[PDB]
Amino acid sequence: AWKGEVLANNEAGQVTSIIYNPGDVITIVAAGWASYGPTQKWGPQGDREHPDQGLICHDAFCGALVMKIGNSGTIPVNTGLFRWVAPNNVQGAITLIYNDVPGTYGNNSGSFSVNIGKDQS
Ligand SMILES: *C(=O)c1ccc(O[C@@H]2O[C@H](CO)[C@H](O)[C@H](O)[C@H]2O)cc1
Ligand SMILES: [Ca+2]
Repeated sequence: AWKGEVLANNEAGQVTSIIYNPGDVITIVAAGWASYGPTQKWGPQGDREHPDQGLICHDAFCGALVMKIGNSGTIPVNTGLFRWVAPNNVQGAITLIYNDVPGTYGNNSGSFSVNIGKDQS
């Protein structure tokens, strides 16, 4: 399993040790407070009131936790995933990323502590 932090200001994303393979079932639990600029802090679900103006993931609110599996598109993680299975032809290292607009990560603060584990299958 993997346990670590994902800094909101980390545009490249946090690479984990989790290699998602075909047929894998995974569980992710994320917690913490982070910001995409404002003094206020939000959770892994981001800011439900903030409009999407170029986010790396259009399927989640700004300030939410997302991930990539291999060289796939951004996938919503939010508070986490319970016994989750990836789409077909999706595989590779899991990279956790703070959902924000490309090139704006500079003024982000906080982070998310995240737990990733593979489930029995
Ligand atoms: C509108 O209510 C509003 C717009 C922007 C904002 O902060 C910026 O949000 C950007 C993402 O949309 C980007 O992350 C900037 O760096 C932030 O300063 C708050 C509220
Ligand atoms: Ca920002």
